[PDB]
Amino acid sequence: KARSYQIELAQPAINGKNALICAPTGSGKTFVSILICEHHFQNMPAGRKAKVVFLATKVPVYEQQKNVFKHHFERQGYSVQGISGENFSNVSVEKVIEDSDIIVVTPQILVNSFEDGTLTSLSIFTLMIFDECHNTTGNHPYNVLMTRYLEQKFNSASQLPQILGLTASVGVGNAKNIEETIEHICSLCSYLDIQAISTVRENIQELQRFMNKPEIDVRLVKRRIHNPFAAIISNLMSETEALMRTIYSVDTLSQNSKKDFGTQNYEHWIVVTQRKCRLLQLEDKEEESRICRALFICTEHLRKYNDALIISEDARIIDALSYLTEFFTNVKNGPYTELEQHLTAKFQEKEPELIALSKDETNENPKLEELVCILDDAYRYNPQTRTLLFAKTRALVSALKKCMEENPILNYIKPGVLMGRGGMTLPSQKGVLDAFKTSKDNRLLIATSVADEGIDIVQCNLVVLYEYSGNVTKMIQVRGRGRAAGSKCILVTSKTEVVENEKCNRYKEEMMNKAVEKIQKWDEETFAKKIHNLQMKERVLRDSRRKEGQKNLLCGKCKAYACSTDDIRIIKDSHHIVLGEAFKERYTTKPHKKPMQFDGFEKKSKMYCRNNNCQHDWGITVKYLTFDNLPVIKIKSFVMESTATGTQMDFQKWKSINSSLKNFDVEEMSNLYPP
RNA sequence: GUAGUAACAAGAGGAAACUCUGCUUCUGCC
Ligand SMILES: *O[C@H]1[C@@H](O)[C@H](n2cnc3c(=O)[nH]c(N)nc32)O[C@@H]1COP(=O)(O)OP(=O)(O)OP(=O)(O)O
Ligand SMILES: [Cl-]
Ligand SMILES: [K+]
Ligand SMILES: [Mg+2]
Ligand SMILES: [Mg+2]
Ligand SMILES: [Mg+2]
Ligand SMILES: [Zn+2]
Repeated sequence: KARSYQIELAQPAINGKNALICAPTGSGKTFVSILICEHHFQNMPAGRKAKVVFLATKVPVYEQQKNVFKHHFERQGYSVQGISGENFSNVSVEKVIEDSDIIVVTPQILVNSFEDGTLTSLSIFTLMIFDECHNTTGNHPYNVLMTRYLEQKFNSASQLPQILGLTASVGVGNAKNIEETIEHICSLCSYLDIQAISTVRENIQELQRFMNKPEIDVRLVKRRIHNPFAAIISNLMSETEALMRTIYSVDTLSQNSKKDFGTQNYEHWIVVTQRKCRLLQLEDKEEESRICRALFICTEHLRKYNDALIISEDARIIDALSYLTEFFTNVKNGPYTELEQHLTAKFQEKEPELIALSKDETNENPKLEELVCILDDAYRYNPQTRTLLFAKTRALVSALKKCMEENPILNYIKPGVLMGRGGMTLPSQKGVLDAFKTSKDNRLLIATSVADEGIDIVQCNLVVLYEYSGNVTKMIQVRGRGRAAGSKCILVTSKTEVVENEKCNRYKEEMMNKAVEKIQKWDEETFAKKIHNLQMKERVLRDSRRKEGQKNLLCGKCKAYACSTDDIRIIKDSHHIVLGEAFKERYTTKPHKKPMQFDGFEKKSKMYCRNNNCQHDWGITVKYLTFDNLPVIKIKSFVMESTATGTQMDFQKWKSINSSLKNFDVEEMSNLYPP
């Protein structure tokens, strides 16, 4: 049965107005949407029947919500079906929509169906429900769909579906004051054609009985007093930069580094430098290859050292050292050219000293010490605690897992780890979460942002944000993982900037709530005028952007010639194969480590530059239709060279190239083989 | 193959308000 605040939240939409339902995670927004659906079904005009679509951004959420809708509505005689990437290829989308009263989807399913001409109008629906609707920005599938809706609205020749958006946070964007915050919220509202914002106003006491906002503890801790590990690695980085400058004057290509080793700024500098180094053009093409390859190696090595410094700041020296020894093992097992041998030798000269450091107990990381004390204190107090420990990077989560496995909390608590997909598969993710829910001693989950929201996780008594910073929306989401009476959320940092960020979040969240209240005081006319003027601005920008050559592909590492754009064919808008016997000379293959079928293709092999001194990954080979071992190239593996000007360019997406490429044609293909 | 007003920014335009830009970190999706 419905809580009073749920009935309250539904009211603006029960009248047929487009509504944005902003309420805390776990407050039952999906149930509110179900109330709205029930009213919708029962009050259609004569001659009409409803057709509802519920959109979710993540597969596990799609699965969760599909089950909820089936259970609620099938018993009332409604057909409820789901489509996601798991079954998209096994079904006809048009046919599922024809046969279903309610369809639950991931939004790309609908985008693909407009793209392929299966669907021609959103007037096929009477109600569209967007879960996590704050994701409606840019080229997100939600905004691709809403752009289509708004184009229909503008043409004013069709009945639009009602729109319902669900979110726990409208956010603040880059706003610094209430005026800017109102503007940000109205922008989000404009993209979804919202007509009213629905929050709990009358039944706040009831809401507060069900939803307890976690108690925050921001703890500022110290760095190590002395940092000999960082000194040794820093010196190796200085030496590597100097070596790089003897190979080629990198300053004529990208600016000189600030030598701010062990920072994200340095990481970014390396990456920008790598981008510039691969585009180096020389008249002597052999020299271009030699220099580009050498610079590729030097920058990769600098990156790994920088990574190790960052790991050492948050975890143990032995975790940083480990990361490096695993890298150097890979280096030894690869092309392992003379430059690679030299860099490896320079590391191995210092490795004894680094090992000795990694064992000295006076070198312990105080931040990690704080973390262990926090966890000890919590489990000692309440042995039934379940904790979610958030950390930013895969490398740090992996290090923390090792720490907590080797040194169990109170000598018995065991960690599980949740990361994003490669990586971990959705089945793997669910397995870890099942164990964390039920296990007697597995009471600690260490996770990246995969755990912020969406996927079902057991409620946690303790949420620890280990150097885990972000915006207002992220802090609202992570809070919702620790939703119970008695729950705590602790942020642990050695950075005064992170403390200040969290202070700003508190202020901004207050600003957001106030902005919403001010908007809610506007009458319908005022609100609609504001949203309309934003939509017309949007349109004028979109329309202006719409009205607004042959290349060789070169190996992105060694600059060897790969193929011509003339040789490429596009399969199903996405997959770029290369035709002809000539290309076969250019690459070599190894069996694919995860040979699987998707999109009608069977993966066979990985494809590499044939140069043993290079071995750069170029893509895969696949079986498709009547053809085996077709090479599928990935654009990020190559540099493009204009045959007209000789100029080299970097493309991270196929968009700007595809226009110039031919589509796959089964007849053309069939002719390239003996009869 | 692709997305994110996410992470971290850094830089460019502007008198300023503020606009544009990332392939890195992380996650999502087909
Ligand atoms: O350029 C890509 C693309 O054409 C296709 N491909 C690979 N992964 C995906 C995917 O998740 N979704 C879609 N639609 N298409 C995909 O193969 C080409 C080659 O890419 P990779 O070399 O990355 O292929 P894979 O992941 O199999 O190899 P690796 O990443 O293990 O090295
Ligand atoms: Cl909810
Ligand atoms: K070769
Ligand atoms: Mg309407
Ligand atoms: Mg930030
Ligand atoms: Mg891949
Ligand atoms: Zn190569």
